[PDB]
Amino acid sequence: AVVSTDEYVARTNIYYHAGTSRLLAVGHPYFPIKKPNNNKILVPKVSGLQYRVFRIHLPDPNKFGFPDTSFYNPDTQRLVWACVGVEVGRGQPLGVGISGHPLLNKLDDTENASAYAANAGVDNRECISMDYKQTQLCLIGCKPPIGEHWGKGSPCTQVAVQPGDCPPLELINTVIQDGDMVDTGFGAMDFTTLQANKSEVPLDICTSICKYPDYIKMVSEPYGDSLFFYLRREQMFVRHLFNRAGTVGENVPDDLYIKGSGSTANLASSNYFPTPSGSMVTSDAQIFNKPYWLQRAQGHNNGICWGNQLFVTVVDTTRSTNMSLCAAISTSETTYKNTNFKEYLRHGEEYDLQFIFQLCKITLTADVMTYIHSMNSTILEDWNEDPLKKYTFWEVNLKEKFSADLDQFPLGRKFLLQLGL
Amino acid sequence: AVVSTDEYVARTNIYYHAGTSRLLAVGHPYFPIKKPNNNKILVPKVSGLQYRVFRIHLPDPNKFGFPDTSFYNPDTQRLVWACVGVEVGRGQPLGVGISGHPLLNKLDDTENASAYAANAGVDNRECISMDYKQTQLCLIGCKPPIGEHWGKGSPCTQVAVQPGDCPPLELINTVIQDGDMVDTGFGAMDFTTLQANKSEVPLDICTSICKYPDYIKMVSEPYGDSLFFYLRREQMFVRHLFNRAGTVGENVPDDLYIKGSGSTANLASSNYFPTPSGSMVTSDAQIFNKPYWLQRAQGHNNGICWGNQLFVTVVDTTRSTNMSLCAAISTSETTYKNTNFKEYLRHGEEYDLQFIFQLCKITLTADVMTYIHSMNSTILEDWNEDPLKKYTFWEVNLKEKFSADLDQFPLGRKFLLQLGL
Amino acid sequence: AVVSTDEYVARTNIYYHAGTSRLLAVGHPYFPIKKPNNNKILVPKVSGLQYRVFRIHLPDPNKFGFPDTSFYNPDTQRLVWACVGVEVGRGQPLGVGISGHPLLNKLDDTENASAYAANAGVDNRECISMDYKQTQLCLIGCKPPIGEHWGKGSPCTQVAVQPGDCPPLELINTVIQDGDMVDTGFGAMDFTTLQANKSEVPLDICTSICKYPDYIKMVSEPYGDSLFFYLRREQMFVRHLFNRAGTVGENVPDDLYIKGSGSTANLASSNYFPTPSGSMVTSDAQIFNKPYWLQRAQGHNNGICWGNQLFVTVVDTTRSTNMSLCAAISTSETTYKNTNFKEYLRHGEEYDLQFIFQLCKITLTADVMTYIHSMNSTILEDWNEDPLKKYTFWEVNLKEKFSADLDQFPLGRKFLLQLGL
Amino acid sequence: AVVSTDEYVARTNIYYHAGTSRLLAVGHPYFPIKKPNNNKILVPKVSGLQYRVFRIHLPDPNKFGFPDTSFYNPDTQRLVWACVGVEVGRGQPLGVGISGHPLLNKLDDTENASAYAANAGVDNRECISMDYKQTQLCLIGCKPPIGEHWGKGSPCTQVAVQPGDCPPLELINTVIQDGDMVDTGFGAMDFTTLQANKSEVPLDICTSICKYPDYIKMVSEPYGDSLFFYLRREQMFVRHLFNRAGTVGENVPDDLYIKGSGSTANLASSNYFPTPSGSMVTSDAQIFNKPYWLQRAQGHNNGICWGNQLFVTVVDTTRSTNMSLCAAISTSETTYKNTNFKEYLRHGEEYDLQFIFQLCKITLTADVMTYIHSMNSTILEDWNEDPLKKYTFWEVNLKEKFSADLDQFPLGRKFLLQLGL
Repeated sequence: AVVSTDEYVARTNIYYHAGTSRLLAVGHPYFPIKKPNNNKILVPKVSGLQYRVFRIHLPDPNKFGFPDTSFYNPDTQRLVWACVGVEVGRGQPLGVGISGHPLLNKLDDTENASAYAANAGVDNRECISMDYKQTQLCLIGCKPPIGEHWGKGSPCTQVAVQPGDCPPLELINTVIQDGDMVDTGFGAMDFTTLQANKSEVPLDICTSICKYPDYIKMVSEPYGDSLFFYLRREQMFVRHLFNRAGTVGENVPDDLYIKGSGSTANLASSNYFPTPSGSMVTSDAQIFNKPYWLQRAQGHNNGICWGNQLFVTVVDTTRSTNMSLCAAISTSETTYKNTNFKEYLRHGEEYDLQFIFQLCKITLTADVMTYIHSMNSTILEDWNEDPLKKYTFWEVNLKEKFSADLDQFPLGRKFLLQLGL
Repeated sequence: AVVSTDEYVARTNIYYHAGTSRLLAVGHPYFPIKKPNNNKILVPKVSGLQYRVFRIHLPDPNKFGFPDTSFYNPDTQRLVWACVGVEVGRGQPLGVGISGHPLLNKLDDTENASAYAANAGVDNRECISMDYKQTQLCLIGCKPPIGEHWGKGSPCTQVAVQPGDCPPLELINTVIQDGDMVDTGFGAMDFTTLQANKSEVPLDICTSICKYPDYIKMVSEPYGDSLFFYLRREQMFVRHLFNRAGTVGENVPDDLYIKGSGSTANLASSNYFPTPSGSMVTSDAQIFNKPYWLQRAQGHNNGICWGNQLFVTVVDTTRSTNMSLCAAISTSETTYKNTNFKEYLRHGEEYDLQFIFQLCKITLTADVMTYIHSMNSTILEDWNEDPLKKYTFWEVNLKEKFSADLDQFPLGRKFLLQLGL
Repeated sequence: AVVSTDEYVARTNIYYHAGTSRLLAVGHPYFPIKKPNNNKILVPKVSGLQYRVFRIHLPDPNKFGFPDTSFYNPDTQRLVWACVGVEVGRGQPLGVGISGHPLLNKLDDTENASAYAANAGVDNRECISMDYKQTQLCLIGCKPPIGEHWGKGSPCTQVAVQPGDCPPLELINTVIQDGDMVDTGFGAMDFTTLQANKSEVPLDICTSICKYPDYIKMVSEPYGDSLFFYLRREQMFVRHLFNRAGTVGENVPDDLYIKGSGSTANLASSNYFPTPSGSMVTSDAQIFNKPYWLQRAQGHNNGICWGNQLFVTVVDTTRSTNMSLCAAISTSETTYKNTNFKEYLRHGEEYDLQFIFQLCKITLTADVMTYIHSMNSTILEDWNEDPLKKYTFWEVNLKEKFSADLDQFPLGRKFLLQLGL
Repeated sequence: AVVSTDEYVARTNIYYHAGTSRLLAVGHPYFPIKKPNNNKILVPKVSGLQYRVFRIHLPDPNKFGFPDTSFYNPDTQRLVWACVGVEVGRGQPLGVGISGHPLLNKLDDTENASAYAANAGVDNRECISMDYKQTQLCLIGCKPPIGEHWGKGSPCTQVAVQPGDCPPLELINTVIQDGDMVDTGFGAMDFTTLQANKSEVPLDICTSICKYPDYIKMVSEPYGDSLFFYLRREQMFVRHLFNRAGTVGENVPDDLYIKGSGSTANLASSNYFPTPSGSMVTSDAQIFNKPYWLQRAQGHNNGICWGNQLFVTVVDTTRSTNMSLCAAISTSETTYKNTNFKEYLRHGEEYDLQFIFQLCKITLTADVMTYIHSMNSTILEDWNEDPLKKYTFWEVNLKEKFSADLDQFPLGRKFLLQLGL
């Protein structure tokens, strides 16, 4: 049986504040700029539509040097940091971005038509953009976040997959890495392996995987380390209703309609797809720049940062403004020429993480050691190399950032005022 | 260590009211009107999209002439004014402005297209306007406000910048001056140094810098003098989705799409940009014409106006109505002729600041003098020339506006009723 | 020094109810219908966009005939009516009007253009309508309401105003009269003297003055008689973005853009103007048909109706429905002919004012008489001709409408129930 | 003087529940289907835009057969039913209808025009539909509901009405009958007698009278029998802005504009009219399927059902979905032919009324008999033919529906739970 950490984790009266200075990220909104011949990334892809997964490193409270150490017995017990307060500061002005594709697979406008559309020739793709669905979310836990998305499932050993055959789906659980993309209105799927077309969605998600937090799975998690607190806010509506060019993969059963004739003799593509639109963004609806007091967790792990680690996942599309900056090739002619100017796109993100940590102690009794050993043997081994080297996240080092004077920091003042004593 | 002003600043029982008569500002909404041959400003640029930074001058409480002076010892202590109540009155009717550019860099409409767009020739710019993002904000402190914006960073001494190369970005902290522009939906950046084009955004921000309050930095500030109170309200949504004319600064990696042919042989500009729109404006959402009671500050400076100064920054786009007024060149002909009427544009802004100040005393002990000295030496030096002469703000002199009869003023009545005694 | 009326005005226990039967107003929405050769008004202009200023006449409590007169001494004191409850009843169904101009100065649509617009010829005016900004407001006091609007200021004696020169602006305070127009989305200004064009705005405000309540000034008012209670609710958003035909009054500084060529050689009018739109109207947002209890006024005059007068200003555009009614010239032919039907427009407004008044007494001591004398000498003179004959308002006589049985009226029941005893 | 019923009506402890089984109404949304040669109605007009006035018949408590009759003296007193709880159940899914006219008087689109419209020829009417304004309302009382609407007033005996002259208006109070139409966005008027055109509004109100509850009058009513409880919810916004074809009934005063020339020589119709639109319909905004506890009435009649009658007026346009059903003339050909299918329209309405009644007793003293006699002589006469035979309403008989076991019904359980004892 699993038990609340409140059972075996003792709470001291010591609190420390810790915060990143001010994280900054600048890059191209849709794709990374690199040397054609090369593969080294010159400019990275930085979009408001990517997940930001911060791997927070905390100083080992056992190796740490406290002014007083009488508060615990280093022989019978050990120390762990407990996250009690978080403030995800965001810094750019609110605004909405926009993504498209020069060759988006969009046949005709099916929202309203005055006459039957012509006939699909070869490549009827259009240059089209859209404002993605709005999403604000924040996940906190001592284990990285887990997402779900639809990918291409493995086929059954029978009927040989005829070329062009529809690929099988499979919900795939994955670890959400820093830089991954969020569902933008086309659901959470792997567009690379499910869309040979390469033109069904805008460039920025076009050959990526849009993942959705698997909240269900994470909360079911027995120990609940992956996430002990979260805030989600997503909204979306249909801006336009389109058709997909291409060829019928699956025909419309004729028992569903009466054959036409002349123009209506041939059925138009009924492979419709809508254009998303996350409406207006607003201050009143902000999730960030507000402190989160992680006092009572719904999981058994009540904010204990086992391994002196801490994960903070964030997605904020309420500051997705992309800025176009163009340089002139010549500063002479007083006559505009498109060609005299090179147009570019850049997007900036501004973060500022702040935390309030509470020192905790664990008396290593038999039972406790058995439990903690079962739960996560590494805990004890590390007490008296990176297991997630495969994954990549925004590394954040706070080992030199802890301060006992909450007083001197904004999140600190807030915490004191909130907790009174 | 920094400490709350409540530690060393003593609160008396004397309160004074002070207020501007009624500030008025009239000018052209997009640019200043001046003599061509000259440079003297004939008509200033006045827009609802500019920051209004008021530099409030208060009479030195030490030089002031109070009816009674027994309440303190002018030998052991000194006097400082503490802001306890503010009312930013606004006076025009609610309404929304509008800004454009006769030659805005807008290729084609990418929100929905029935056929692949033509081909960029020379100068495809269009005369286009838009309703900027709505913004309401008020910053109060004893130091001028600080903003952030993206500008052209200094290049790394290596690869010689090829003409037309994309310029490097750099978040630049600046002092927000009266007259500066607010992000309008294109983010906070220096369009002059980041867009040689001179046609990416409407005239009014076209060659300006749109700055955004750096709330994070200001609140991090140790003493918290720059701002001890603020209200922010911003909203925005995507009205239109466009394309940028010009030449590819950075090409779309071909692993992101399948080459076209014929018309779709040549990739259309995927340098999209959206048109902002701050929706409807409403009374229920007003931030002004309401009193603010600065009783408990989140910073250590609890509204103490060191230097007998006080800063009030405001941005209100909920009264951005521009009025067109045209005069006839001739009052004869009874037949309209566009030729016979000169069309103009003017915008008016109406303010009315009101404050409630509480007298305070500081016993100049050793420790206190050491602290205040470290904090801001000028404090003591001034006690028993302008350090921000470089910057410009709406100067407001209140030295002859203090009154002990709160009773006689609207903000004063509100204050008494609110504070009971 | 001014003082609250609670100081010198005594409150009796007598309460009276008074109310208009049901005021009704019918006329043409845009302009008055009169005899061409004549000037007598045949049908008046009645629009939901006009101010309704009611001049309420009360019976002199001193001349009044009460059943009992022991409650006061007619030698040492005098009587005044105090307004304690008001109910502005409105009666038509909720709905939105619409106003336009057959020759509105609207060059091209600047919200989105696919090619550079043609060239302004002679008279490019269009027949255009719009739905004005929604406004609901109610002002109550014992003095008429005061508004503000921009008008043509007086010129400085220097540079002879060249014909067509932009006229100078000046905020002008005025008395708000019954029938005046409310800002409709083009701000509060005098379109007659500021727009020679006569085609900048719809007919109904085209040659009128749109005034806005000068809430700041009225509340600053020392005695606060002009308004001791108010409710305001206004909202508006940009429906369309247009261009103004006519000739450049002020040219666009060339440092703001790069000269064009060919079609873009000539700059298009950058004299943009938006089309307003007061969104949806709703019950939940109604201000009227609700009682207002004027118990504690923010001004010094706590609802005392000096002069036995009372002003109730209202503006309600949530019932601005205009109804078109056409009569057939012939009732024969069974074939429609536009020539056979004369189309017209009419708008109806329905009001019903109800009040609860509390009798008050003033012992005429020396000090009291000095005060009241300074405040408004007429008070005393009238105690033991019309000073606003110049202005016009909906005259309402209630001298025969007072009743001591609040019980018998809806506002009266409400009042009793509210005030318990 | 009038007095609350609480004065002379005694409340017993007996409560009964009563309810309609499930009322159902099906018909054509715009007009009744009848035999051409005949006049008998084959299919009635059933629309979500009609008023539903239910005439509820209750069993005479005096003739009723109670198990116990000791609770009162049949010699000195009489019995009356008092309505204490109502639940207007609605049953179809939420949805919005739509109404139009094949020949609607709509000249041109005046919301935005690129060139001056052509010229009105003969009959420029268009086939146009719209979504009416949303309205939810419920009126309850013991007298039928009263409405107001504008109709053709009687002319003054002077200037002989020239044919085509604009007809005079007059607010007309009427009894609201079951089947009457609700203002749909064109206000409350008699379109038959005020629009010879017969094409100004959609078919469904085209030759009807749209009435609006005269809330003001009904509440002013001395005894307050017509309505002792009500709920109203209405919203509407302008979807389109149009022009009216026809001929100028009243010309535009030339002092309001500058004569045009060429195309603008002739003024276009400035008889604008907007197209309504009651926005989205929502559950959260439902008024029905909720119980109403009529405990304290604002009128003097506190829910007493004199005459053992009860009126429940309802208007619900949140379930106005019309369903088109077409039958094939031939089930052969496998090729669509518009001529092979007959298209129709039908609309269904589903109600379910539920009430909780409280038995009351009245000791017939002198005074009481004088009062009741004055109030409504029929009361006494009926105690120990139909006066509204001329009007119509959905007759509802509940004489056999009363049950003492509230327990056994949903409204009953709710009532008990709400009233505790």
